Amino acid sequence: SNLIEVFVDGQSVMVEPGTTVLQACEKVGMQIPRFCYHERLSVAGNCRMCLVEIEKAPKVVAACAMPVMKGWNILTNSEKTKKAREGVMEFLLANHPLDCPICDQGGECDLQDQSMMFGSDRSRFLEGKRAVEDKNIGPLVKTIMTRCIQCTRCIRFASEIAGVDDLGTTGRGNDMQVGTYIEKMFMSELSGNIIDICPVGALTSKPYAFTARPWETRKTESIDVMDAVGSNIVVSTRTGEVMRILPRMHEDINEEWISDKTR
Amino acid sequence: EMVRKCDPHIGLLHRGTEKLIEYKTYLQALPYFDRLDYVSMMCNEQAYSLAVEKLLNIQPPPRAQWIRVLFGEITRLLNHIMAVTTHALDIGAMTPFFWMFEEREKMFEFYERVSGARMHAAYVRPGGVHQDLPLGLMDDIYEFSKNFSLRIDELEEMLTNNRIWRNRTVDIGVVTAEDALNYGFSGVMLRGSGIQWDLRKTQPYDVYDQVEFDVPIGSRGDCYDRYLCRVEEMRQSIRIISQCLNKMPPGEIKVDDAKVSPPKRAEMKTSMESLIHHFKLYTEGYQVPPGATYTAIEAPKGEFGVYLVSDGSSRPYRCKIKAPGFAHLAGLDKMSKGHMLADVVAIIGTQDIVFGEVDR
Amino acid sequence: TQLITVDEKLDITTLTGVPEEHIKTRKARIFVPARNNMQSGVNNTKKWKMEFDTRERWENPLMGWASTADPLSNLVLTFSTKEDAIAFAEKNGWSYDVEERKVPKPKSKSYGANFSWNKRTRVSTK
Amino acid sequence: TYKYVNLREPSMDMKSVTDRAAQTLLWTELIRGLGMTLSYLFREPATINYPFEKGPLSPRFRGEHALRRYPSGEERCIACKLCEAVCPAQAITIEAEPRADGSRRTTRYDIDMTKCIYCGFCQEACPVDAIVEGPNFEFSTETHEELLYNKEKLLNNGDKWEAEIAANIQADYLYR
Amino acid sequence: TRPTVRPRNDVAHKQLSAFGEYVAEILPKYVQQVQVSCFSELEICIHPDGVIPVLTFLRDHSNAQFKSLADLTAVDIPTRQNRFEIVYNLLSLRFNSRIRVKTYTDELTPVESSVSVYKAANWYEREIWDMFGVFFANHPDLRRILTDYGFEGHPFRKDFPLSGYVELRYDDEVKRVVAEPVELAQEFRKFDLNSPWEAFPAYRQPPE
Amino acid sequence: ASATRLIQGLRNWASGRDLQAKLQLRYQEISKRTQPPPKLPVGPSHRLSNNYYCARDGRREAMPPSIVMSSQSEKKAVSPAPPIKRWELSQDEPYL
Amino acid sequence: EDNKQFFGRHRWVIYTTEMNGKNTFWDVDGSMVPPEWHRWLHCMTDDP
Amino acid sequence: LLKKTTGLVGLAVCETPHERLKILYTKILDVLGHIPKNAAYRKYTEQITNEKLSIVKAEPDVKKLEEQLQGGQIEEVILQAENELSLARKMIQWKPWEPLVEEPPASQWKWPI
Amino acid sequence: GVRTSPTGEKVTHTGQVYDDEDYRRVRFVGRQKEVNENFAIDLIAEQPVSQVGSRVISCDGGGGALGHPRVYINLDKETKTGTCGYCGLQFRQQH
Amino acid sequence: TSVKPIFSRDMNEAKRRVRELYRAWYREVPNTVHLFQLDISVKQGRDKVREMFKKNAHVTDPRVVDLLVIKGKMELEETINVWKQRTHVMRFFHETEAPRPKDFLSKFYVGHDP
Ligand code: SF4
Ligand code: SF4
Ligand code: SF4
Ligand code: SF4
Ligand code: FES
Ligand SMILES: [K+]
Ligand SMILES: [Zn+2]
Repeated sequence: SNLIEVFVDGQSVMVEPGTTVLQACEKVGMQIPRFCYHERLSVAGNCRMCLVEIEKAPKVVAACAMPVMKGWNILTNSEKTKKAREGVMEFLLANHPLDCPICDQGGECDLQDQSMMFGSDRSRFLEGKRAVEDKNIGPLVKTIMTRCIQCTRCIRFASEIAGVDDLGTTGRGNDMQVGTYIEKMFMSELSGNIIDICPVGALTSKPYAFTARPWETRKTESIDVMDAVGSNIVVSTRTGEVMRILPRMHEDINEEWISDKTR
Repeated sequence: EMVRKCDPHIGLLHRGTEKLIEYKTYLQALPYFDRLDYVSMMCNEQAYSLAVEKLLNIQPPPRAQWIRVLFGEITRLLNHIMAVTTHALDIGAMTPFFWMFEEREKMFEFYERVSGARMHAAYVRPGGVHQDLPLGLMDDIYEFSKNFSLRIDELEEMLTNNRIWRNRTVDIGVVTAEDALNYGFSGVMLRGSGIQWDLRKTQPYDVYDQVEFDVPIGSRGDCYDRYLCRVEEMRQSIRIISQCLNKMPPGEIKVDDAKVSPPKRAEMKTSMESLIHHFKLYTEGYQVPPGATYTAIEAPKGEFGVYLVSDGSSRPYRCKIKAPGFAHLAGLDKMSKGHMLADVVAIIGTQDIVFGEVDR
Repeated sequence: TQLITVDEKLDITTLTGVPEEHIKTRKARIFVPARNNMQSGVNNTKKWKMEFDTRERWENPLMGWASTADPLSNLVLTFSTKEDAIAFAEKNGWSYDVEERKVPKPKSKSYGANFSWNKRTRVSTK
Repeated sequence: TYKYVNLREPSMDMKSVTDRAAQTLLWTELIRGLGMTLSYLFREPATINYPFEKGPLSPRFRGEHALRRYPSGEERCIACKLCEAVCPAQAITIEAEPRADGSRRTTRYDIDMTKCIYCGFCQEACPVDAIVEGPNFEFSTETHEELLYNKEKLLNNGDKWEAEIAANIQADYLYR
Repeated sequence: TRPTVRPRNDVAHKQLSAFGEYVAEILPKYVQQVQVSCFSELEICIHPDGVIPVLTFLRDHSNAQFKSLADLTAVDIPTRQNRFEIVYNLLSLRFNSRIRVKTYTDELTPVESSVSVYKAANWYEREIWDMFGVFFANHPDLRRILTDYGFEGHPFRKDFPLSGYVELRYDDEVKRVVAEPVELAQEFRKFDLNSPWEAFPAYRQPPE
Repeated sequence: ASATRLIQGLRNWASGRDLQAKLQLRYQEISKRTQPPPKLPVGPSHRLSNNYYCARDGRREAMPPSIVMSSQSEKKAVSPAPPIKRWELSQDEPYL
Repeated sequence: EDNKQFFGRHRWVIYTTEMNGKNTFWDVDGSMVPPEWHRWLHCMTDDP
Repeated sequence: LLKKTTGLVGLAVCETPHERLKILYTKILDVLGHIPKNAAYRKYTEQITNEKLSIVKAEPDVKKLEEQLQGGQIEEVILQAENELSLARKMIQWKPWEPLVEEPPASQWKWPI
Repeated sequence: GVRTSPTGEKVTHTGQVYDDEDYRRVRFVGRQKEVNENFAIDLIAEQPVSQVGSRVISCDGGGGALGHPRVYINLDKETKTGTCGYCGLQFRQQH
Repeated sequence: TSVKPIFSRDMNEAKRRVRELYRAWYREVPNTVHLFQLDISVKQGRDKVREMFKKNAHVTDPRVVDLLVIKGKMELEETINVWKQRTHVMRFFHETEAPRPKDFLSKFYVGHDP
């Protein structure tokens, strides 16, 4: 075979050429923190959360984008990997709004959870945060853009899976806004799935909005009947009442998406 | 008149506490410990807190440790007032009950000033204590301690040299040292037998290696030397309270790890990291690294221990609670042989038995 | 000798104290739980779980609370492998069904594929 | 570092033996105990005149629950369900929806006061000081379901006790 | 790592490691594992045929003298075929030390009672009968200690539900407290709290 | 405190103690019920520099237990610790 | 007030004989105290 | 000097502690000679028992013998000698120097699961 | 801002009122249905819109640490005010 | 498949122990009816004993029936020594419990349970 040997924390693993650092760490059972990487979207590399130390190399690499070279020792838990994660989590939480009680992502937030797991416990940002104009992209997806961390899973999903090309980033620098630039209504057949992949509560479900909260929901694994695809879903209920419908991953059917009628 | 066999049937207050701990988080399971030895609330809080802090590999700040030792000895005064005065009340001496429950009312006022509840404070937490001392509390603890020795002296006037009290205690419930060690006795039940053992001295916790006190040791293994050991432990608790009021350090009262102890409400409303940590510590809770500890304190009834098993989640996988009264009431059958029926209530009094911790 | 040979199927259903209604009319589901698609973390997809079929929840006439009569409605069990869950359900007389573990298949990722000379996989923006 | 309670040998000279015999025959310690009981007879008792005199409480006191408001009449509760997540006895039942002005508000805020352990984890989990555990402890009922508070009862407890609750929070918020 | 981190006790770790080697080589017939935790607690994981010989050793040997039985504990772990983990916490007052002796059983294999070694165990393993269903051979009076008298089921087993299967009420027809199947007016609300992110990389298990 | 000196003298004679020096009822010696507002200090981790969480992470320094022995010469017999030092009798009040 | 009385006797209320339509001449009640006097009477503050 | 009490309830004072300890230590060694030589219990118990017996034979005093045997009172040193004797008599019957009777199952001591 | 159903029952600020044929009105027979007559939706509408001269405003609810967490509201829309998600106060850029 | 026994090496010793436990319960039923002053007959109590013994009559494992005999001896000791009250004896007679629907059609009429 053409498998190259790399090392994750000293453990040998045989990987295909072209495999990234993140996938090599996944093959030894370690999940690198990420915000913009998504395994069904194109590699962006613009949140810098996956920065990891390769040893004998004085610069961290973006594990979601960097291919492994033969003989690398990926240090997923070293001192400068943790310092990189804390610095990037500090910059993500600098201008992020204190909305966790009134945000629907609370409890099932990637930003909350891997701030608890990989960032620090306190703030140094002594300034005033930014605030972003909200957008009206339709009756399904509520949009609160102050919570946006600009990971561009919006744009990659709408471009590559939904095939729409109507989301994007306007502006430049810290005023860079994810949006449509116009009053445009993002109504695709797969338009609600951006609620899934948005790691923050910038894009939430407008019908699910404010009604429940993820830890109190019971997760019943079930099947879509809205068409003959047979999409695997999670009906999340709460005290004998159906709260919402999430997808299940099935690699051969619905990869991890569902349609808007299903959702 | 003699007692041949004593079979204590228990479980009348079995509540399934430590199964209810398995479906709750660590902060959520803390107020079950107020309700086990329900005269020794903050001590059981301390034993659970030390167990969780040992499994979390963190330590409380020094002022939190001095507050825990101060309120542990206030709590020890509470429990030995309860012990001695109900042990005298069941025998017939009903008057120092009322004389000492006013002092016990004032120590419940201390609990309520520091936490908001008179008994179940939920005040000693994993990471420190919940809230700092309000201003003027240490002055009133000093005003209590300055007068409490006279209360012990008039209790000891009413009971110690009383020949009716000595007839009901001196040759009653004699426990040898080897049988006390084999029956799992702890605390005063060992110390009346002459065993020199005290977990505040031998296996010390928060700042008990920095306070100076004495351990009262019995000679005859009976109800009367255990009475004298509890009276002298009230004396030494007053001594430790004086040393805690003089050596109270400045500083913070929670550990300054905001992934374990919740942040301040002023910075929860200002900082993003603090709001996230407040959110996750009050909804999920902190994850405890996997492992099993047996953390024991010298509670006022004896060795109070928690065998806490964590699986890496925010909820205890297992929390076994060792109470002193469980092994004490198991040894009741040996301690009551060769005695009378009216001696059985005195032996149930000299074993300080609260059935909340006995039954869980 | 001090060891006996019991060639029978392991069955503890007479010893568990579970009433018959909650042994023979229950369907245990043995499954690895799906990843919550609100999140990219996978640490909840590492163990096998056993749950039961959800029974009736109705409205409390006084408060509108969720009244139940199912004792097993919260019983979720954790198992290291699939065979431990199967053996625990067979030992307890529970009729079970097993869903196999769905792993994500290994994707082919390339950052340079975002900028191909002649393939459709160019990103229109980045 | 230890001391011996009760390891005294009594003196066997005729003076001490006659002292112990005068104690045995003349009941000297029994008169000592009667003297101490007589000494409390002439003390002022510690008895307060309830209900006209009240036990001293602190501003931290954890009594009856109340949902609070802002100084505009808007209720502080923004339906985040942190109080029912932290609630050790699961006494808090919350249902929410966006109301007519789109605000995140509850449609159900129930507290079973007979499950409640009065530990105040809800008022310290609350990010906006909405639920508090106020100063009322005299709210005994004649019926069990009178201790099953809904959102209307809790908002009325807030409107009832707010003048006192705000001052207690004003006293204790710098310790929190 | 000074103020907020627990100080590590290396001396006790080395001493308990030396004594764990000591016990493992004096008793190789029953000792399966020996481990010392990071907070310096020694665990001797033994075979269940050596409950009496190991506990008699630690109680009576002149280098051990673990004269006190602090606590006796079972743990239900249903993923193991020997699901019950019997835990003996022991205290040596002479050497001021604590040891943990751990063994295992399933629902049907009896564990030998340790009342001949420690009389303190007389109620503890009795409770392990009541709460877990572990039978203890040659116990003097083995019966239930905490549950109600007609109680079916061993409650601290993890397949036992939180509320039970029955609930009591007074019935005025029969003039008697009766037991009925449990119906909750409010169901216990199960919270799925566990984060999907790895918290402790030092405890990462090797994947399949 | 309002007892007449005749009753106060009878009371001190009957108890045998000067009871007025140590009264069990509280008077103006106690703290005010209204206190000035505190300014509580912050802990050691309230710093703007050299305050990385990885350098003070207590939960992530906990390790799995070191397996000393597993079943997969003239060395000294050891004990779990040194023998306990004999306790010393109190210089304060030994009752001896 | 009477600050010569001991702590607990030093503040008290003489209840009204009629509150909210109910005769309270004999039926006095601890919950009759309004909240602004409930801090003072329960000694949560020095200030009426 | 004839110590009046041991301080422990039910542990009676020994009139001749040196001779009782010599009898108990030689009896422990006589019982311990019936254990195989490679057994670690025999090697370790012979080592500590010969150390204690040489300390007893080297010191005529009772107080100094207590402070250098370092096991508390001399009567509980006698009690520990009786406990070691009873233990070694049981260790002959148990034969715990044998190999391990049974390996555990493969994930029996794996925590967490 | 309480109204009344044709059954004579006060509609709560949620909007809850029992139907006429609902038996659960019998719990209020001889007793009362406790409603709160200070509707927060009617009281937050009574507040004046704060005219500020900035583009991003911060709200904490007033009182400093006695309010809600401090959020930042953008005021770029001149069509609509910027409402605080916690306290419901609303803000308008004065230009 | 070599397991450690509890009391019985095989099923015949186990049936001996089941039989002696049934003899002890059969002797105990009139005393239990008398001193707990029950409202049942001695024949009805012996019917309940026979019903509870026949409930477990399908077990083929010696260790499981050893634990069943042990638990029956424990219940018998709780009955002879008067540790149970009247209520614990009468819990075998599910009297205040209404009879459940048994066929398909009445279970269809009342709800959703199979
Ligand atoms: S997106 Fe996440 S971190 Fe941001 S406010 Fe919502 S829950 Fe909090
Ligand atoms: S709205 Fe969400 S998915 Fe879109 S770029 Fe922002 S953070 Fe990413
Ligand atoms: S005080 Fe405690 S038990 Fe009561 S509602 Fe609040 S969190 Fe729940
Ligand atoms: S009372 Fe507070 S914690 Fe509870 S849901 Fe409302 S805002 Fe959240
Ligand atoms: S995940 Fe690699 S940079 Fe965003
Ligand atoms: K989202
Ligand atoms: Zn606001």
